[PDB]
Amino acid sequence: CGVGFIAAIDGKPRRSVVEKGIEALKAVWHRGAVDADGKTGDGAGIHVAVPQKFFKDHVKVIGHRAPDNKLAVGQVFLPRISLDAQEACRCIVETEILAFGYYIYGWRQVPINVDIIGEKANATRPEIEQIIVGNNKGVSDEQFELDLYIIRRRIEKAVKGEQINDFYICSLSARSIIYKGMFLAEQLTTFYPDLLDERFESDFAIYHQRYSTNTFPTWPLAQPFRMLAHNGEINTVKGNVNWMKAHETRMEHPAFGTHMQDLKPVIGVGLSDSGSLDTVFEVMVRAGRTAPMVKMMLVPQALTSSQTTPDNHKALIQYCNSVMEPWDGPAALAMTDGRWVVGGMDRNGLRPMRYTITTDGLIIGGSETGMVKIDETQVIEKGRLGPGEMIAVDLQSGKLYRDRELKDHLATLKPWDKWVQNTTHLDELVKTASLKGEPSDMDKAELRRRQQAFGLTMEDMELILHPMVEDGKEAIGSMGDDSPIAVLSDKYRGLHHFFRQNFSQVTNPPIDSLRERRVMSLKTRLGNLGNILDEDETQTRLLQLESPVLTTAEFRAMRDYMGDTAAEIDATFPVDGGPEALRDALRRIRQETEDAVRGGATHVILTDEAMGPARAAIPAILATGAVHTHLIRSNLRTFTSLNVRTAEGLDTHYFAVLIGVGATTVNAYLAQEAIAERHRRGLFGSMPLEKGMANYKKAIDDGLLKIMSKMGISVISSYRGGGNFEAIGLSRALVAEHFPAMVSRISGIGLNGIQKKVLEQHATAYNEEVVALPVGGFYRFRKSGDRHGWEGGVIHTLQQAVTNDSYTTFKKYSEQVNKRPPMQLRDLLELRSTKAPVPVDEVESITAIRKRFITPGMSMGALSPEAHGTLNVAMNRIGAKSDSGEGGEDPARFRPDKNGDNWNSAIKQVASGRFGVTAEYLNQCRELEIKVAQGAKPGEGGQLPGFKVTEMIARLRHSTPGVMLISPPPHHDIYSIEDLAQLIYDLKQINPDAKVTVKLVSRSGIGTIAAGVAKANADIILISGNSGGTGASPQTSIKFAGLPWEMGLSEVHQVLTLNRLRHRVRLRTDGGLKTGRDIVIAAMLGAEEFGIGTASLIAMGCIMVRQCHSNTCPVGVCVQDDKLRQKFVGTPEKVVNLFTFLAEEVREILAGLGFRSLNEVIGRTDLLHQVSRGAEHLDDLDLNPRLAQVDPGENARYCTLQGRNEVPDTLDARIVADARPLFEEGEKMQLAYNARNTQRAIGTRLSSMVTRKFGMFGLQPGHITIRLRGTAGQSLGAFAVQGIKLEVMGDANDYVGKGLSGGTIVVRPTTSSPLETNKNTIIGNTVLYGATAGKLFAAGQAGERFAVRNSGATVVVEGCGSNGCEYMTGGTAVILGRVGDNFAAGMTGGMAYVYDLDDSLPLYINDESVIFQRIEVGHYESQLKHLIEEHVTETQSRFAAEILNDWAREVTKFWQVVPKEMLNRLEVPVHL
Amino acid sequence: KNGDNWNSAIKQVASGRFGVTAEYLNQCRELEIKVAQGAKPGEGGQLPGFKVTEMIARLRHSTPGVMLISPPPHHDIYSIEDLAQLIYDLKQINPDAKVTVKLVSRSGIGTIAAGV
Amino acid sequence: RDRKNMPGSQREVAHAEEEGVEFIWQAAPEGFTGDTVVTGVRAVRIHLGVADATGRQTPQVIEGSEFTVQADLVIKALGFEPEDLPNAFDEPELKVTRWGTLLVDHRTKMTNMDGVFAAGDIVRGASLVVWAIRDGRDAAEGIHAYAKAKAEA
Ligand SMILES: Cc1cc2nc3c(=O)[nH]c(=O)nc-3n(C[C@H](O)[C@H](O)[C@H](O)COP(=O)(O)O)c2cc1C
Ligand code: F3S
Repeated sequence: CGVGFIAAIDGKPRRSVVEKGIEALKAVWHRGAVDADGKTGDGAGIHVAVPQKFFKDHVKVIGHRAPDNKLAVGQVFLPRISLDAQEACRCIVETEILAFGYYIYGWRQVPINVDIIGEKANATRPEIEQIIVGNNKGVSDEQFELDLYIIRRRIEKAVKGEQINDFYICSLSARSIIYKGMFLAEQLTTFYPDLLDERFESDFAIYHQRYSTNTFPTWPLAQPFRMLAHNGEINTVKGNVNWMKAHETRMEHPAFGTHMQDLKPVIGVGLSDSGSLDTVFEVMVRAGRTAPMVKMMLVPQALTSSQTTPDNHKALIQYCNSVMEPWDGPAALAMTDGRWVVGGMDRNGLRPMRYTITTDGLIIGGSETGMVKIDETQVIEKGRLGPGEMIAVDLQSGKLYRDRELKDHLATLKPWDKWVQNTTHLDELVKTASLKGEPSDMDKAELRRRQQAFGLTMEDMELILHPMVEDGKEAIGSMGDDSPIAVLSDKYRGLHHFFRQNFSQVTNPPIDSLRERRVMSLKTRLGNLGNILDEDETQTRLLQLESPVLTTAEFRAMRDYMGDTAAEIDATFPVDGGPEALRDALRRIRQETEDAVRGGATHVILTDEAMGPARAAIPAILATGAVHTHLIRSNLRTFTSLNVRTAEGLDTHYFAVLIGVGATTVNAYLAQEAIAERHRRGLFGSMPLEKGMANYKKAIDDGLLKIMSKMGISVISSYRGGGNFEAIGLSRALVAEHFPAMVSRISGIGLNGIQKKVLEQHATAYNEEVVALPVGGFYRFRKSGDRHGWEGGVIHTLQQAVTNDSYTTFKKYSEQVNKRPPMQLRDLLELRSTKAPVPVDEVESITAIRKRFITPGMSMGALSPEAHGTLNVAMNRIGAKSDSGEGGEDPARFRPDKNGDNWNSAIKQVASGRFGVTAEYLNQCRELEIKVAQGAKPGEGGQLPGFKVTEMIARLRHSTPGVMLISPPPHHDIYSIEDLAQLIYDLKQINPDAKVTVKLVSRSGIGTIAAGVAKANADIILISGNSGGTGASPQTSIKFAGLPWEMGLSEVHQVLTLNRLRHRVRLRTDGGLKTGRDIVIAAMLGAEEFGIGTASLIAMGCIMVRQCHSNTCPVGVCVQDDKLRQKFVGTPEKVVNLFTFLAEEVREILAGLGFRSLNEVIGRTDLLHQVSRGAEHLDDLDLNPRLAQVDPGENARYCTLQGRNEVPDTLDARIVADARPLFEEGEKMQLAYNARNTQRAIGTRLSSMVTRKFGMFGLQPGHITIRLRGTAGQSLGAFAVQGIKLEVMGDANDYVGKGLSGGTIVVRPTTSSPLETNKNTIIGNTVLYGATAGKLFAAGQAGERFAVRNSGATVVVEGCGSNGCEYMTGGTAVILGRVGDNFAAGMTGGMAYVYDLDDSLPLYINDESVIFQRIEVGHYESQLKHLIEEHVTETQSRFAAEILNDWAREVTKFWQVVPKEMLNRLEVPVHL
Repeated sequence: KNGDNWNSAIKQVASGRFGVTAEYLNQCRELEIKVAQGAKPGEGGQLPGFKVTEMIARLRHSTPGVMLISPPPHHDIYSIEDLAQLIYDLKQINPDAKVTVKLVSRSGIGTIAAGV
Repeated sequence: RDRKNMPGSQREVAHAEEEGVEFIWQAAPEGFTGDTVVTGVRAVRIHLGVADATGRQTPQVIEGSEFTVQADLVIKALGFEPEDLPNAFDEPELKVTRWGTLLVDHRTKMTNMDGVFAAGDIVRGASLVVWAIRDGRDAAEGIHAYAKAKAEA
């Protein structure tokens, strides 16, 4: 995978450009898709200029005349299988080209050679042809391009008309030509020999190779698209297509004319997100806009709310935000019209892109600074790209445009400052709001009536509502909820309980909201949608809101502001309407809204005020869905807005669900009235009413921000009406007729059941007398509410059964667990065979099955050392595989004790935090695990309360004592599939014995990511469920995220076996595995290994208090104090007997089933049958979309291949073969080599051998040195032990010094390079990610997100970028140069020395937990003197020696940044 | 301590054999037979009188304060057969390393090269 | 400049210090305040960064350093330059470098015009006396050879 571009400044053709383009393309096989076949590819393309002389020569050979005007070439993919389609295709293209009078010059078949591509990629090979046409009317160039684009669109539509699949047009123009295909990158010049002529010369070229996530290729799905290239994936595509279909109705421009009618379906069907972006880009640029203009409009720059930027830039940003919704996410865009060449980033700068300028006026950019081989002394600039930045090359005038130059020149187009004032804000209306007509609240009786009308209990009024309005933040739960799903319960639940939230796995990364607040905005624009091609000031006359959720007074002010343009819709339906009254109500509102929109109305207010004894409230969610989808289908949503007034919104999840449908604003007036009436009753203290209201509003905004950041998107503007959710247990027809597009795996109730439930609740709430709100069972166990997973009888029975050491009591336990009402999906299934049982001693032995169980990870912070060690020893003594969990492990527990017990674990976790990974930590286990997303909290960071981290954990995680240590929600190393493949390669290089496992969470669409991660040399995919516990997580995340593991597992199995990859991995699941029936069902589904988890805790003594997040666990499990730890009661023999009983149960179950071993029932999913719940529920749940499976064939349905899949080794192996004396006698060594950018993670295996021989600190520093010349590879020196010293003469790519644990890396430019060592990048992004100790000395500038998760490293750099030193926990970072934005985000350990020049650092620092000062005490002066002395004597820099020479007065220019939590915990304090 | 192996890797056998003992030929990965030195062929290496201190005297088991000169011949190779015999002995005392022979360019050295 | 790189020899510095002279390094004069007999010298201190990639340190001025020294009689020793030779000898064809010193061939030590040779300190610059004697002997040999040749031809 990768994308790059080569451009020439002057603007003249030359063969050198294409030569260098091919050379660069031929050095990407390391990041590609390495597999076992050896010929299959994944898609590669190049895009260059048309060699007019070549085709002129061709047409001269044919027999015609050589024309003057530039010819036009068009490349087409025609059907090859049936010749009866070639005739029709030629027919269409010719009858639509000759429609204007253009002289067709001829056809041509490009030479090819199909002997080099694979076989699966060849059966889908289309026919490729080229048309050569000319101009006879002497038309200008711009009109030529316009006419060609219109012709292409019309041909595409006409071919769509005949339903002739397998037809495509690569590129049809006179300036550009694209050579793309489904072959391997390197073999390109062998597939298309046309590129080996001595006339194919251009002035610009763009190359790309994509990484196929699935193994079934498709030729038209390979970049570069029509006039665009791309890298990564867009987080929000399903939400942009709807808005595009909305804007379809108000687009027209005299640059097109009548033909505009043939351009309505701007976005086709089946094309990837990059294709849709490409097509809308082409449409927006074919009108007259320039490439940087449409770029700034599509992917805007993040609005930094600081005066540190020019004001015209801020006005342009406001305009570009107002005109079009953004398309955020990972993207390294490389666009080029016939005139400009533009390279750009996204809002956050997620993916890297670096460039360089030669002396010959040639710019070369891509993803690695070593893909091209150029003279090291013939360069003039090695630059990078920050977030939102862009570089431009103007070929028409031959000029380079950097970031600020381009932004200024583009702001010099139109007076953007004079138009941002044409709008109208809201603050001026709320300050001058009429303090009259205040409403009198209802009497308390009617308030309780209306609250009971929504099934709203009273425990929420103190559990999930009181902490929100009290302090200003959400609630937090401390155990995975195992309550039944919404469709199974009989008590009425809120309709929102059927919509689960979406999130993104390793495909697209999450984003932290607690630290990246500068990049997220919640603006709302009323009167916004307009013509997308117009350029005037009527587009910026509108109303702007700072939040979608509003109070009552603000809503009344806004309603009076809207004047006489408001419209109200009845959101209530008659109770005595009949069985189908809901359909009538929905039809009435649907016709009424469509009748009111045409009459002239412009703002539809949908309120539910009409609720009474004879009218029940329609679920506002369904009303919003219906009205929004109708306005979209009827080309009307652009004309109006949609404001909603709910009556049951109290949490942070309901508002997100409502906004995700298409609404704009929400004003829950019952919530405000309840807050007021609970405040006037005096239970909060002496806080004013408006202060509590403000804290409540802020809490809701922060909750919505978190729920938006969980998915990966950044702006609410591109989330409104996106359908980014998951439906479970609703009929397909309803969910597709009243919701835009949501995946529904299994069906469920329709309309009649919902009508029955709503009428039942309305009747039991209104027609009778209620005086007291019931308690309700929804969070913790209460007898009044619904069922639960861990009841008292069950837990006491299990504890007695494991204490008395008896089996019949365990049988009684299992029978009690089984005879319960249907609560989970796996209960509805029933086993069924055609065999007769066998004696119980004919099945496999007890050990033969007990060799398949494991326990999932548990944090060292949320547990006790005693309980952790007990679980570890219990899992080790049986012979199974234990766990270590996030949080490292005590080294002293690595070797056995005198009692004969191994107190070390078996599986190590490398989570988003990397809190304990060292040299030794990664070499004391047999398996690895990448904790991508936890079970209970998907896309969230590992939470841990502040006062629980004692001195022990603070010194074990290299942290500070007593501080809330939250793991980054993203992973900072897994941004796309190639990065995850790189990380797996590193983790397999560091330990040549173990294997690596990945942990995923079940949700729709996991099949693609499964088929992707399987090709990344993994061999175990552990699928977690949504019914798993945690240490501390917000209740909304546990209750409203994730799906049961059954669906995810049954999807992963089918997708892996469909692509013939099933025989290469292992599948293991966990979540709620309690008794043997569930284990055998999981084994039937396709899993092989199993995890238990919380049940094991019950075997230890846990009494299910669900108060672990306060450090007061009564049985002394999740306790960190002294008096409470002594209450421990457990014993490993308990776990022993528990596992033995489970094994015996599954043995007997399989015996009675008939088979003999487990290896024959895995995948035989026809043994399951679906039965009903009873003759009273009348639902239509069909689990059939799971019960199907794919017939494998030759390869089995399990892991037939023992041993891990090895990876190709780099030069470091040869290094080991030379450094024998270092392993046999212990003597110094000095080596040197020539490196390239295709050597991944150099010097890692040497570090492994060193730490295996001696230890973490067994060698004196500088023991062995290795000098590399030229550009190095990726992730240089990963996990180096003390003594190894890697010196480089050149520059590194990225991830340099990752996981350092004692190495000493020195990077410097060559001696023969005339470059300022402080104004050119020499390293990449995320330098020193999660390091632990060691020194690093750079001689250039770093990338973005530099020194993240640093713990004990001492780094010296002459530069930095965005989000430098984020969450720095310890160490030192000397920085000599300007920093980017958002410096030291949430830092709580270490010290930073910044060297400002213009004295502007206070304008960039994120002063949250750190203070900045001048250097005061001479001790710190001496420290900095020592550090810079070592830096200048190690790299022999020029700027370091310059600063050191004029040292007398230059110390006054230094700034010192120190966290606030260590002001009084240092031996030498800060101030005198 | 610093990991410096001051030991050598190729041991010589001159015409004087001033330090050749049993062990001194068991601490190398290569032997050496110094037949004729480059600049002064057909002659024994000298050593002035005032340079031999006590250290070198104990190193060579000689008497301090005297000029050392090795005999021009090797006193063990008087023909090719005795050379083969000495190569046999040197290969048998060190069953690990290889042997070598150092000469000086002149006319007709091809024949003696083929012999060795 | 600095004392380490004074263009003269070091013995002279030590002797001048012994006799009783006072040294002030890294300075440059700018003005001489006075009416008819100079009374003071307004001068500014200077700074020298690290040497470049060639070996020639670059000077700069301090924006806050200004001083005045007592003055009664100022003696300038800024340096020396060669004259304008062409118009001085009514021979405007004398090939001269831009710096004022005249050109001369490397082999025979003969200038552009025949018969006339040129060697000594005027060719190089502010060189030493040993270089003067070297050039003198070379020019003597050149004159002898050329005169023998011219008498012969
Ligand atoms: C108290 C507790 C702490 C946990 N800590 C971690 C953790 O640190 N890292 C992690 O990946 N999962 C952690 N988990 C989740 C487990 O690894 C596993 O996914 C979950 O417990 C499965 O739930 P189950 O026992 O119902 O099957 C924790 C779970 C609990 C209950
Ligand atoms: S179940 Fe958990 S909440 Fe405490 S009592 Fe046991 S650690």
